[PDB]
Amino acid sequence: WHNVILSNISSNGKLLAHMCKDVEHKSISVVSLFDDSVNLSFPLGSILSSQTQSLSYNT
Amino acid sequence: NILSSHLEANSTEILDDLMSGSWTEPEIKKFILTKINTVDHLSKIFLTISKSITQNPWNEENLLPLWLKWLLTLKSGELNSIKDKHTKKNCKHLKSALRSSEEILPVLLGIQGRLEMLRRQAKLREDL
Amino acid sequence: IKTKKRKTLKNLRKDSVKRGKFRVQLLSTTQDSKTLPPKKESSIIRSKDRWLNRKALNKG
Amino acid sequence: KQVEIAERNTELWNLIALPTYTMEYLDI
Amino acid sequence: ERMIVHRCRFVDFTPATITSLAFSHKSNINKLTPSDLRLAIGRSNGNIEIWNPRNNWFQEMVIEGGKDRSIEGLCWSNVNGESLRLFSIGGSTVVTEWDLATGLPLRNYDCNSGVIWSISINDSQDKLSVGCDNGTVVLIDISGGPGVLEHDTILMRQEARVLTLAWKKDDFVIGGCSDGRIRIWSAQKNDENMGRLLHTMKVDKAKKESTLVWSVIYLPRTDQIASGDSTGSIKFWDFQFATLNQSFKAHDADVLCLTTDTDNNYVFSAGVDRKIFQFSQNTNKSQKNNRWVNSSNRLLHGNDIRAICAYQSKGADFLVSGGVEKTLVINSLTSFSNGNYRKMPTVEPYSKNVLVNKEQRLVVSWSESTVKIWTMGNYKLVCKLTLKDDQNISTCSLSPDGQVLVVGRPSTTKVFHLQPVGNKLKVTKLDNDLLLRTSTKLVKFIDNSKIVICSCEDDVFIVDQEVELLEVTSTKSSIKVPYINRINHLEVDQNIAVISRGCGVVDILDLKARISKPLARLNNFITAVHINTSRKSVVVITADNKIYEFNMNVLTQWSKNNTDNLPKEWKTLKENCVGIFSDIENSSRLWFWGATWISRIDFDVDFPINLTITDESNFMNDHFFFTDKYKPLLFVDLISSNELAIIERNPQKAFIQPKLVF
Amino acid sequence: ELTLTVLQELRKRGKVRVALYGRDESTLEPLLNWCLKGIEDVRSASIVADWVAVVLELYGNTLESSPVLQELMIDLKTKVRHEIHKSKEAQRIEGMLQLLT
Amino acid sequence: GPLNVWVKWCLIIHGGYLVSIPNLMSTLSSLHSTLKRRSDLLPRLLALDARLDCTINKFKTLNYEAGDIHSSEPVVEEDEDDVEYNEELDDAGL
RNA sequence: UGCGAAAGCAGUUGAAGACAAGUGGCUUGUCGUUCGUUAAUGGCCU
Repeated sequence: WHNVILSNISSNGKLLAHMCKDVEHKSISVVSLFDDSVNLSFPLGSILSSQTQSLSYNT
Repeated sequence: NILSSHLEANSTEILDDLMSGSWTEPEIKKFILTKINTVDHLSKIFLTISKSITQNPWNEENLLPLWLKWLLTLKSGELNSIKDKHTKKNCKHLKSALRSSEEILPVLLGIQGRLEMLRRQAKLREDL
Repeated sequence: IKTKKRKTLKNLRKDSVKRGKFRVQLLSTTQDSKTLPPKKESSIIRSKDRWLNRKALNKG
Repeated sequence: KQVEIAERNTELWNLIALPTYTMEYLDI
Repeated sequence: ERMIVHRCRFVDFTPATITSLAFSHKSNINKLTPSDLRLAIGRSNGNIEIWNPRNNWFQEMVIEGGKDRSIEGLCWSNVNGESLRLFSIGGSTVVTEWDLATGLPLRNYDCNSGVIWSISINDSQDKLSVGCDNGTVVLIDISGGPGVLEHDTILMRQEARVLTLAWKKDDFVIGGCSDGRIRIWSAQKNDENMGRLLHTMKVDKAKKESTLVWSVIYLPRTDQIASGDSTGSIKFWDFQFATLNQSFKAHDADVLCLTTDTDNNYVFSAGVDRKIFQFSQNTNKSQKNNRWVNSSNRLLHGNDIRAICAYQSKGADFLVSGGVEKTLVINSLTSFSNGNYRKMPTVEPYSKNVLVNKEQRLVVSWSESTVKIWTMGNYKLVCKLTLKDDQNISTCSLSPDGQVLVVGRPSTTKVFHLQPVGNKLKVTKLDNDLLLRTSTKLVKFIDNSKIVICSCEDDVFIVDQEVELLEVTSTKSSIKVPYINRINHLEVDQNIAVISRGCGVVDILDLKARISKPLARLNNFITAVHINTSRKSVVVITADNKIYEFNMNVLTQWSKNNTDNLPKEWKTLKENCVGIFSDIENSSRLWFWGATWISRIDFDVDFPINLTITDESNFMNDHFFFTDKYKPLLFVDLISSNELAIIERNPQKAFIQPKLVF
Repeated sequence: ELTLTVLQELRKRGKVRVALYGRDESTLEPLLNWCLKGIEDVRSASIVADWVAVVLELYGNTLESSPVLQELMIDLKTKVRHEIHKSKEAQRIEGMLQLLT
Repeated sequence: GPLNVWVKWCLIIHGGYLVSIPNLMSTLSSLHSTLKRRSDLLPRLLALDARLDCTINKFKTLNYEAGDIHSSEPVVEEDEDDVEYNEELDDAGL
């Protein structure tokens, strides 16, 4: 994963999520590591609200 | 009258120290407030009175300090916003020129107590 | 005339006076009964809005 | 007069809606 | 001179709280928006507005009620192939069914038990539940035709008043009561247990006060009942087994109204703590586990929410909500938390309550059953008429020269001579029993003596007698929404009038020959009409915010380039222009206004080039100047060649949900 | 001492301004009417000083509008005038027995 | 106020006895502590009356720019004879 | 930021690059970019 901002691994250690910064903004990708059970990714603008884009950077 | 003469002189371009002198000539409290109420902008009256009260923080004339306290009462929504490059060090050196009186008001009140004690026991022991 | 204007207004407006043992009610008009729905029962409307403005919800 | 000057200086140290009907104008 | 502007805030015409929202057609996501969809808004002073959500919510008609009249619930009924029918309860023992043409009650069915607290309509809309104060649930047979209502069956009684009703289907009827319980009756005819209450459920009571179940809906995709009560808790109950699945502790005070979408993936809910909560079940795991989650929560209203409803179609998916603060709020259904919202103005005066006369510089204004008159000078209230022989008011007009006022409601009208006696007026009734018997919508004063009267039963008299008026082709939308072919507007000065009905028909009339010469020539609902004596023109503006003008004895070249050279303010306008007049100093410039702006278009110039009902659904068929610095706007007019009259509005306890303090 | 300790807890803890934000004429008169009594005591007068200073900092327009707290500010002015005469004459007694050491 | 008239006279008259006493501050500690806590806060209420008096004469001079206007500004009215000519049922009556 | 005492005394506030919006440029604003300078109604357990 060629640019990582933030990362976390599940409690069983069976999958891990992280952030990307791949362009307009960052992105979020989850991947199972002990199997190719699941690996998905999406830009986090689809997570974020429509209110947050006209608000402060903390939002 | 002479307040209008001082107003016209201080409003034209020049003669600011002589303008404060002409303001000190008639020197009414009501006209002192009126000369602040009339004008719409100042030609750094705060700057020249800042340097005057900095060079004399101990003068017996109440004229320029009365003018400064009424200027700060009536126009301080705009003195903090007219200019902030030389005015910053202006208020800085004015504030440091004036803090010493706050430092030495207790010793002057102490000496006033001293002298009242001395003069009252001297009035007391007056040899019948 | 200031202390009885509402008295003479209501005593000329209202109907169904007494006559001894009896009471002579006016029947209403098809005009009003077909132009408007009847008035709200102020008992139940006061019950509902007094509930929604009870003291236990601190309005302000 | 020294305590008066000192009191005034120390004062300087510590010193450092709609009506119901208007009438206005707009562009022709 | 330059324009001197009288920004008046004297008129305190205030509407009342929205108590019931309803949509005429049900949702049907995968089909187009029908051309007959109307939202109905019953207020708390007793008037029922009917809005059309096409192109940013214009208001078609208003049905006013009078003194001490309110309206608590209202339901639509449209059997497929027959006209829309609108029933409504007030605070009384009757149901009131209204005919949409006249704007009057056509039926006051006294329900045979107690004071009605709630009303609901059967699915397939042949029966009507009224839930009453003495614990009764009364069924009213609706399917006999529009107007005729029969009593059917009083369901099995109880002690406490039933405050909300819902139907499962044609079969069962659910009712939340004021003892904290939720009963389930069977209204299935020809069963053994018809009318008896099958189940009773009890919500988690408040510790220190009584609990009332305020809102009950049925959710048909699952098999649940959603219920909001006065603790703020929202509970979901399995219908079979009649028992709770899950309870959420959502609001801080009562939950007055809650609703759902078509496929029951969302439940929206609101009450006196003025937040709207959204409970979602959209995940495949949520649908296969029957587990709602408390998804989101929005704070949009100012005081309360007393009514909430939802519409969802192919080009329309919005929930509509209103409360104690008098404004309406539109949000998106499937995009509630994410998307945007629109808070409507508290009044958009499609029917005016204020007009001025240039002589004596005076202005009349009528709220409910009183008129008031003041003059400019400052300003001075010269006279008023709190006529209490009246019960309801409607439109009003003054004579030019300011002599005679005429007030007029749909039951009668009355004409008053006025004489300025100095710092006061003297007002005297002048009797005319033809006026005292006629129904009036609009009176518009041909002369100082002659007026033209539009009756609520589509008659156009000329008094102080009869205009021939041709008939309109009755299509499916005209038989569905039964007021589309009714005269909305008429404007007149100097013996030449023009009327306007909302099918897109605007017909001139010479007052001499009293012949039509129709110029229908339109596509949708007509917002306003004004006649220009210069150019010999009529000026119509429709709901799409386009300005057409036509000549008299079709549209001019100024219209032909103006309509598609129209400014960006008009192209992004949200509030429809409800009033047009012409300038007084120039006979050719015209000056118009909506509820949040004031514009003026120039008669000759042309400028160069380079949350709605948005589908392919049809309409109801099958120097330039712009300002908005007087935006809470009620009425504007002119007095003389340089001054302007801008009369507007200006402003109650609410549930304190405090902003963060620092 | 209980009014003093809740004033001091709001002063140390958060914000005088937060505690004073949504006020108007009718809801400030308790504070200033207590500040009249608290300006006399030594133990309260620092807290009374900064609370009165903050409330005239952020309610200088209500000073103009309402006349029925103008008079409360004037009474507070004469109170601080009496107290400043007392705090000056105490310094004079302090000097006049500093002379006698 | 009233009692320190007594304490200034005790120092003036007995100015020899309590200068010949060996521990003045230790013997009349309570006077020293009382006057120290009375005169210690003098800069604070100096700043308080400066800030208070500034706003006080600020609104005083702004309201003295228009102090005569509120003496005849109230021209308010009530439900006048328009109400009598308004009551249409009472206009059919009287 | 430095020296200081708790007062105060001296110093300020550049550049690059990328992106976003508005009208390939131009303007404005940002930066989980670099170099230099001593410098979202969202509150506390039983």
